[PDB]
Amino acid sequence: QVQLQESGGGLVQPGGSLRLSCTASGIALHTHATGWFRQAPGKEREGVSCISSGDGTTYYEDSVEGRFTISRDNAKNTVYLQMNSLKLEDTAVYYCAADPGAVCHSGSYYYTDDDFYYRGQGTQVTVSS
Amino acid sequence: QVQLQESGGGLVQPGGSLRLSCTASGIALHTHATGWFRQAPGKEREGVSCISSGDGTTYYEDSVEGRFTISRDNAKNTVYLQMNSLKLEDTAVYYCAADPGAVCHSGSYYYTDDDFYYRGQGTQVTVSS
Amino acid sequence: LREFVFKNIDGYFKIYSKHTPINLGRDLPQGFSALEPLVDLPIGINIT
Amino acid sequence: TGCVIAWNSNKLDSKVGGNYNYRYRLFRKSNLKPFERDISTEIYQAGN
Repeated sequence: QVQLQESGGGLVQPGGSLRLSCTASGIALHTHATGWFRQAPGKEREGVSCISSGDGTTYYEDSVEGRFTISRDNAKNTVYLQMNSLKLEDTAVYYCAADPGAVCHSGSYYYTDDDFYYRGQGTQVTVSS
Repeated sequence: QVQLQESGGGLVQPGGSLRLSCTASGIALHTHATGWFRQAPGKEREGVSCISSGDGTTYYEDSVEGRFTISRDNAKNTVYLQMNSLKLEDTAVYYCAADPGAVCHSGSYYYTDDDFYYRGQGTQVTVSS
Repeated sequence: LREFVFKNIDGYFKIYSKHTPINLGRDLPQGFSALEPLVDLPIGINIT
Repeated sequence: TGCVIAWNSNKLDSKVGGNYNYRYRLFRKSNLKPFERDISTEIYQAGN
């Protein structure tokens, strides 16, 4: 009955900045691995970033390197995704998810394979002029 | 004031052999990692080979496997690229480059990304009839 | 007449001192007196 | 007598181009005594 709640998103101009936040109600952070996935209309869902359990090495995709950052605050039990330098093509919906253990890139595996247990409702991020 | 000098190159016949040498003035070898990058007109620069810091694990690219050898002499502080059995597509300018640490294939990183701190002027080698 | 001792061990400066007014006509008079430690100085540098 | 504490900081001191402000002294003439610092720069006499 654990819920993962997201906050942020909306209408932002290209070149702007945003801070998406995902908060875990039942489970706690610094024990799971938390990732962000992104789904576009007419396309298939693709991940964004991931933090593992202990300390947490930050992993990013190929198209989001150098622009998007991720951080995890254990005081408020909230993971924060920082949108910087947004182009036009990322007009889509974002989801946060968690999975027990250090699952992101331990061997020949990577978090593109969506098999996370906990999910979320997701928030819409739209860039337009 | 660290300067890397290259000696060798010139007009060599296909099927021939040659020895390029790169020597560091300021820094010393067996502490740094030294690689070779070649560039030809009409295309972007591609690496050739590398030697790591301690002892030296020799890594080679796909197009130059079995033909090209690399060696490092600390008695003269000189890295030597021995190339043999040259085909007609090997007409290029070669640069030697040194980087701090054991940068070549440590973790998920590999030296294809040209981001070495020290560079050189390079020498031209030409195969023709 | 003022007496001091200056020492350097493991980055730990010390002052040893003693103030006595009695010297008479001899610049280094006979007698015996210990030195009273006054002030401790942490610095940590070496002195040559 | 004491303790050593260490924690990984790949997330704060990495940068994509690699961080080059970090330094150490690999070539040195003599082994230092404990609790010493060497910030001087001089040319290494590696050969004759």
